[PDB]
Amino acid sequence: FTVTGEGLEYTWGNHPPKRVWAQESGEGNPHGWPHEVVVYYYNRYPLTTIIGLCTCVAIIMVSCVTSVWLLCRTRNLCITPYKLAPNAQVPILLALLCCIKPTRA
Amino acid sequence: YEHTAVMPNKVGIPYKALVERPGYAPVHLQIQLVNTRIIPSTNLEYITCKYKTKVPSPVVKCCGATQCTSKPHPDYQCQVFSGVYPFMWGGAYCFCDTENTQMSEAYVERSEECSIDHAKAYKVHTGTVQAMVNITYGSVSWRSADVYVNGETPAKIGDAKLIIGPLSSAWSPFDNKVVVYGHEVYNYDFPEYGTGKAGSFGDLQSRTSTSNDLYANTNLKLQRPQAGIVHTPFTQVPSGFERWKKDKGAPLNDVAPFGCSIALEPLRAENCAVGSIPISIDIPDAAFTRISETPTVSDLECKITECTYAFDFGGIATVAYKSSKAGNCPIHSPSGVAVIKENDVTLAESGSFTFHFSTANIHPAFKLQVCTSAVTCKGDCKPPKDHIVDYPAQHTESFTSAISATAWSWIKVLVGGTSAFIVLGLIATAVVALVLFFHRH
Amino acid sequence: YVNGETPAKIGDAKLIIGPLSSAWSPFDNKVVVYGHEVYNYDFPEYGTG
Repeated sequence: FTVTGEGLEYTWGNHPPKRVWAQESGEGNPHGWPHEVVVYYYNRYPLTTIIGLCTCVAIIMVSCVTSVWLLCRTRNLCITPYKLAPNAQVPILLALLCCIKPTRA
Repeated sequence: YEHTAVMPNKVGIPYKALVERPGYAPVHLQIQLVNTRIIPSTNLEYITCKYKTKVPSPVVKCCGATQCTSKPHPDYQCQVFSGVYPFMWGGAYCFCDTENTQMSEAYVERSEECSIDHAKAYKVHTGTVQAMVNITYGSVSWRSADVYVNGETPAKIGDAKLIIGPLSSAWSPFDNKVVVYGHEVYNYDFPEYGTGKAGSFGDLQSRTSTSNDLYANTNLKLQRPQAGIVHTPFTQVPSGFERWKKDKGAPLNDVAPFGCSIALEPLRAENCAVGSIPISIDIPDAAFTRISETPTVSDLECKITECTYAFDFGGIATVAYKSSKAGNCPIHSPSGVAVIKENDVTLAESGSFTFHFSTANIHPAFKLQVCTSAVTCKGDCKPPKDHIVDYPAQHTESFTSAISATAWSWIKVLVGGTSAFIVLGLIATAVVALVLFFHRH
Repeated sequence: YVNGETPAKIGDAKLIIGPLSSAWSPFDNKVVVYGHEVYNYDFPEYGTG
């Protein structure tokens, strides 16, 4: 019989009823490596920590493809006013620091 | 002085509070419940039991005919058999051959056992709730008397005056109609005294255990006595009350939620755990001492020695203090992070004292007040070895009681860094727009 | 009895009077009965006066 922290009672035969409660022992360890943190919370909560693990990689995937849609757009505006006219001297800050494509010619 | 608060609806867990009259020393307060009984109002409709069909002596006309009228009896039956020619001891009973008549009437009534075991049918309505409180305050010992759980009525205990507030939940385990058979209570529906299908529950419906009028349909039907034997036979369906005692499920005192043990003599529902009970207590004015006749402590530093998750008092802490004089003053933690086992301490001039506490957090951040002076306590706790205990939890687990310090560092990294990775992206489009705007002129 | 289940024998007939179409009752939750007249009054509830 699965016993949670709320409790459970059982009567066997003509015996009086007996109640038992479940403590929060667990198996893992929360102060450690990220594989040890997830394992401890998976045993304590096997219904919430599998949703927040999928949610946290959903926001990270969304925020990564939002940023690279804005970092690559910015780098595409570094090149279009300089690659059109190759006679213009490209400044040394835009070659490596502000945008990735270096100097030439 | 009057102190109002809200206590939870748990039986064995005491509620601790520190009343603060201005100009006077604080007084410790402890309210504990013993019973919590919900008593619905019931009215009996009918009882039911096993029947017992009696058969009167038939008349045996030797040659003729005897008809019967209609008698005011439950499930009364008449049928006349013609040409029986019965035999008894000492030769044949009748002479007129092949023209005879037997009466053979039958009649259904309550059994002798119906005064002992009978299922009682009720409809319930919302009624009174009452409890039994345990009260101590200051140096006064424990006092107890049963109160009524309505805001309006006060019940004095000792020299105090307690008004237990109304329950915040109108939940009750009883349905609209209940059946009380013997020891246990069943949630059931009735045939409503008019109907009964002869084999399920209402084949004998009597409004009172000593009532005269009786309803019974048992499909009674008489048969022909055979081979010249003086007897009255009948076939009828078996009892529905005898069938119900075999095919009944689990009673309400094994199905009811919140651990409500069901009692019987007022038909209560004892010791449920749902909602919260507000309180209001009139502490006597003679229990408050003046604040100048009490010790005044200062320079408190608290270090938690050992802590754990456990349901019982698994934490130990020590407090180093310095006081002006020697005396007693109560301790109390106003937060919900921990509860305190002790109620008061005996102080001296610059000593130390220890106390026991219970908590559900990994890192407790509670504070406690001793001698109207507060001090904060922090520490770390360990998982307990025991898997299952046989006592309820003293503390109350919150939403953030499980997150450790290392787990919250990964929350802030996964939130702070990825949100700032869009701020770098958002500040990038506002810079090259400024660069291309400056290229326009 | 005015409910759609309990039958009553009136002579040789059998009448089942159905439920009322309205659950309206004139009494309130608390009433006071003095003499032979009823009143729709509230209660001090035994602790207050």
